[PDB]
Amino acid sequence: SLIYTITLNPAIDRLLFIRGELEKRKTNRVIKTEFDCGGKGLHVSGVLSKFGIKNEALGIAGSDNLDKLYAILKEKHINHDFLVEAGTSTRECFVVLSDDTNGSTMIPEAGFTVSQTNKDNLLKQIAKKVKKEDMVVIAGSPPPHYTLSDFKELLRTVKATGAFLGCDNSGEYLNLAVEMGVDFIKPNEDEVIAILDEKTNSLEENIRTLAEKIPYLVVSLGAKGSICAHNGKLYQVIPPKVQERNDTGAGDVFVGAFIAGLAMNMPITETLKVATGCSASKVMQQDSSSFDLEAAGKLKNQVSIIQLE
Amino acid sequence: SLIYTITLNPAIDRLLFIRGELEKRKTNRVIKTEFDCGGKGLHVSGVLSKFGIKNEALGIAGSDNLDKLYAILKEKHINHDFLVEAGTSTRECFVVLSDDTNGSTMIPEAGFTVSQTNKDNLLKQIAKKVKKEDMVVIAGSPPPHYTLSDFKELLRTVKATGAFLGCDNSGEYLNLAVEMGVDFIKPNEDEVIAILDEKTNSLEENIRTLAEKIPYLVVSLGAKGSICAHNGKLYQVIPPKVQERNDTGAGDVFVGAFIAGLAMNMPITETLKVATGCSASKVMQQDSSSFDLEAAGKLKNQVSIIQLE
Ligand SMILES: Nc1ncnc2c1ncn2[C@@H]1O[C@H](COP(=O)(O)OP(=O)(O)OP(=O)(O)O)[C@@H](O)[C@H]1O
Ligand SMILES: Nc1ncnc2c1ncn2[C@@H]1O[C@H](COP(=O)(O)OP(=O)(O)OP(=O)(O)O)[C@@H](O)[C@H]1O
Ligand SMILES: [Mg+2]
Ligand SMILES: [Mg+2]
Ligand SMILES: [Mg+2]
Ligand SMILES: [Mg+2]
Ligand SMILES: [Mg+2]
Ligand SMILES: [Mg+2]
Repeated sequence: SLIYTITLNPAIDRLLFIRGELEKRKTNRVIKTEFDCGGKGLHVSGVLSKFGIKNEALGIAGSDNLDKLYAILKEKHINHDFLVEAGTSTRECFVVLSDDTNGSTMIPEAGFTVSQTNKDNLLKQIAKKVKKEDMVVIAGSPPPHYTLSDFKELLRTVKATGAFLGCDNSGEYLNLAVEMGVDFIKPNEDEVIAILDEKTNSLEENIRTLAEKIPYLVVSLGAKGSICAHNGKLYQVIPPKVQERNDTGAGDVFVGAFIAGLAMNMPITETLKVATGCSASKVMQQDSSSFDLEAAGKLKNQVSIIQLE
Repeated sequence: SLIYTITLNPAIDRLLFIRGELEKRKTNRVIKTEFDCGGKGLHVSGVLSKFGIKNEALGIAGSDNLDKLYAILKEKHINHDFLVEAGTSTRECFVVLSDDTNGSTMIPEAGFTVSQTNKDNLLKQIAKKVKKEDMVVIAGSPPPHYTLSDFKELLRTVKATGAFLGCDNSGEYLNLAVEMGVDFIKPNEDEVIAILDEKTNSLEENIRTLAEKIPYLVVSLGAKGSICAHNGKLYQVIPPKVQERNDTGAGDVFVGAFIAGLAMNMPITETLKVATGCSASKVMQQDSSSFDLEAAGKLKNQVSIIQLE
């Protein structure tokens, strides 16, 4: 078995380190530049690779800066089998941060237009690659012009393989995944609104209702932790208090760690502790994806989990 | 004869267009991306090329993204003969702007370390290329580790050719150029402080004193225009009022136009009107280098020049 991530809109993140705050209408000299991979699915692959668990990244990348993207992926130990879009470049996301502050300003390019041929190639690739014993994680919003209809086809193609399907998406894409029937979703506190019943005020009740259609339902609540519904049980997960530096990417780390736990057949409570420990470590870091495996293994032991009756 | 520009720290400018103001600690989606050349000397070359006047750009560029830089230069009709630094990349300067606002936030990378071999190659190149009937314009601060001593050697090498030498530099580099003896400098209102005599309060008097050592002295004053000293005369140059959008690069356009005027043997007052007209047109534009040759030719006719007795 293996875990596949699907990144429909990959990116190359260029971290621009400056001194102090980012002042608009002013000159902000860059002290140093670092690179990381962009696209939620790739971040999830990076997390899985840190665990050493077998995984492969799928998606559509631009031909013009393919060597650069691949070089970054090798630095992250991410194995891949990307489809390539000729005459285009994988988008670049500029992330401005400082060793003096906690924030991060993100300036992302939108992404390119995927050809129908490549949309079709991805489906054929999934059909021949993915087996029922595998796990597939789709994360991140589709690139421009990759319609709801296209996403529906993608979800259906994955469902036909019998593989476990997890989706960390938002808006209409998240709504569709839930309607279609997926195994796992992790909307954060704001994203979950898209699938909430307006006439049902209680968040717990809404979660218990949605749990009827989703095997592993996680609603993440930032520093408050998360609430997870599984096998008719509801868990309130609380992380230990950590010194936050940058909570960007905390969700991607949570998803990667959660999936890793499931892949290793860890009981749901342990999987939740591992995911929470890893994401807590992430928030302690400057960038938007890194985390300390050492700190996480300890933090996992300081996560409280209480079943809500 | 020909005009040579020297850009010791070239760059590739990536213009990132967003909606509204650049909000720090927030996500600022890029609507579109455009490219331009960076490095003051290259901007001056771009201006000269718009005039159709013969010119060639010199300097040291990185090998790793040379094709990209050259592609941009061809788009600007800039002829060049750059030295190349192996294993390095020409720095990228990120410029965030919007069709909704007037500002521009600049996030520039510092530049690479030039090898002694290339510092020496530039001097040998200048010695064999430049003739006494030529004009040489050095603009922009040197890259990291390109010392005052290195700059002194550069200025001396240019002086030995007999060519006209113009310098649009600041700080210690500007001070050195003046001490060394150059034909033209254009410090703006803030930069001129570096060469002012603290015990001499009057700006006019300071300019008249410095004019003893500089044939063509221009102190630019932004929207107020400029003051130029030449052949024992002092000129107050006032531009027509224009709707400012982005005054970044107004100085580079002024320098390119001023040099073009001198190359065409235009009387000093006409040269000043042309430079002022072009820079006024530049300030009306969004980016940091473009200007309308059509608007400038008209604006030039609405520039007032009064001799200060
Ligand atoms: N300040 C914090 N302290 C401890 N843990 C945190 C903090 N912020 C986030 N986390 C952990 O990370 C998980 C990821 O969470 P959040 O709900 O912010 O995800 P998200 O907003 O989707 O993330 P992303 O930025 O990747 O989209 C949380 O449920 C939590 O366990
Ligand atoms: N608001 C304006 N209206 C009309 N003309 C202007 C305006 N701002 C600048 N200029 C013109 O452009 C010339 C270039 O000027 P300024 O003194 O700002 O240069 P600078 O700050 O060195 O430029 P740069 O941004 O290239 O470094 C001015 O002397 C003036 O003639
Ligand atoms: Mg994405
Ligand atoms: Mg969050
Ligand atoms: Mg998220
Ligand atoms: Mg420069
Ligand atoms: Mg100015
Ligand atoms: Mg200037």
